[PDB]
Amino acid sequence: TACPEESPLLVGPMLIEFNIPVDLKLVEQQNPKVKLGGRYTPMDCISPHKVAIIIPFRNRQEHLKYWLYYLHPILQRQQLDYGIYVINQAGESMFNRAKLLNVGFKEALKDYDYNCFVFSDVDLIPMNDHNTYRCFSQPRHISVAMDKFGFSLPYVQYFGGVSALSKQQFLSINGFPNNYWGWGGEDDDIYNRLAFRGMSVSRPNAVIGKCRMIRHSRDKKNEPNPQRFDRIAHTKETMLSDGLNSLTYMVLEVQRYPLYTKITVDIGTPS
Amino acid sequence: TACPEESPLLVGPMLIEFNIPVDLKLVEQQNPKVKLGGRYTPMDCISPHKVAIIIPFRNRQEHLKYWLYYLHPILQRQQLDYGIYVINQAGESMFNRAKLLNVGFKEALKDYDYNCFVFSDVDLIPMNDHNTYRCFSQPRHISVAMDKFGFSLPYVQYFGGVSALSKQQFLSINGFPNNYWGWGGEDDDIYNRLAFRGMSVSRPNAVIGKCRMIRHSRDKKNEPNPQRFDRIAHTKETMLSDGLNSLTYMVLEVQRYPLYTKITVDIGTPS
Repeated sequence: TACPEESPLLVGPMLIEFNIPVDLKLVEQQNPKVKLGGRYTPMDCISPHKVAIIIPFRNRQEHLKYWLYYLHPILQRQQLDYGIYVINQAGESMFNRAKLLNVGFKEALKDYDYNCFVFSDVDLIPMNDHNTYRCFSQPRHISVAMDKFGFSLPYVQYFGGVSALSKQQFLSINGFPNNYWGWGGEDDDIYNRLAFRGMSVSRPNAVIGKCRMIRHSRDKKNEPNPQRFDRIAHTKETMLSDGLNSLTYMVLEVQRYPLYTKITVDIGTPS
Repeated sequence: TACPEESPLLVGPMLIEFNIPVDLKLVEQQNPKVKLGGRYTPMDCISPHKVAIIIPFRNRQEHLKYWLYYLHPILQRQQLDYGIYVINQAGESMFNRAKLLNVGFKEALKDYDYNCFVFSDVDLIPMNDHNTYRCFSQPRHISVAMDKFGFSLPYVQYFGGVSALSKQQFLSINGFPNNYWGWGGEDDDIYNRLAFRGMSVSRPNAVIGKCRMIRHSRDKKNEPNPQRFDRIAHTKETMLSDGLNSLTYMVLEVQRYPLYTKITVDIGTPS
């Protein structure tokens, strides 16, 4: 007992494809050590990383299937004491990614003394298990080089896709904004919060930080290079009042599926 | 003694590549006339250009190596009485480019009566030595046509990458902003400052002003045009109070390497 710096099981570069539809009954089968609700704890070593992976969700059951298929194996290989949480937005009104992420943080803590949080879109898979889904000395940007972006960071302050913050780092910035409702920029806002609290972004190199975007059918088109939203005055101004401390929502239901926990919640409408 | 208008040693178009790793011991060897700390003064003619080259720096030792390897010989070929300063951000908070540049200006003057300042990123190399690293009648934008931007200027008000200002011109604008803690637009702010102080931008032409960006391995893919942030009103507002006259920092260490001067500084956190 006492986990090693790096993990022995690391396979490094991996093959990621989406032409092979999958069955969750299968992933369950292939990932036996994974207890109810998507929980897994190393049975040999003692991991210092209690990670809760939060996934903003809404009508992406297919993406979720591929996501679970790839990540569960990877995560156990990284020797992580982790849990999976799918925060499902109940309405049919604007999607609110950031807010669902805040909800995950709060809900997950009701289950375990997690000290680390990975916020991941369902449609992203890491192509190299050296890209550890854990927290670092500074906030982590994991999805650094994405196939949909020519494997190139859109700009240095891009903090979208997959990231990780320790409980401390997360609290430090008052969580994430709840007021971006799918208008875009919340991830730029979150980056602003980090700078204001004197933190910076820790990243893996562009080689191991390569990631695939779940897009079956033959899609090779390179998604338009995203721009940065300039709302720096706005973050400094609203940061302390929009976030964890202003977070309100109703848990409509909680389902402990074999491979993950699914929390359906009502988070409101915008105004 | 008494230098000439255009240097005789000018080679013109040059070949710039980064597939051949370099050793600084070699650059020392190949640039013998370069005194401690990266200082060089023409031994024949008398140069009117006392130029301090300032480089914002942090964990880019490799780029520095290529930068030194190409620039040192180009500078001497331009017959500049110059010195190299790498300003190293000691923190682990958001990188503050412009602030480090201000520190360079102040620290370099403690060494020599420089009357000209070139501010350059480590990762840029000029592809034609007719693009003199000196000051002009108006502020100079040197890196005019960069390979990764398809050798075209991103926009007429782009003033990023490599530029030069006389002490007077720099002083005139109260140096550079110190408050842009990584969210960008600082170079747009600087351009604004110049407009406000009755100056305009001077540029070498597209051809002689071509530059390469240090990108080894094979990141041959064309880069996204740099984003222009609107800060006009903000600059009018804050220019006089944010800059040289508000500059605070602690010099943690000064190292006189053979090919350059390295000053590690603590420049604080954001607020």
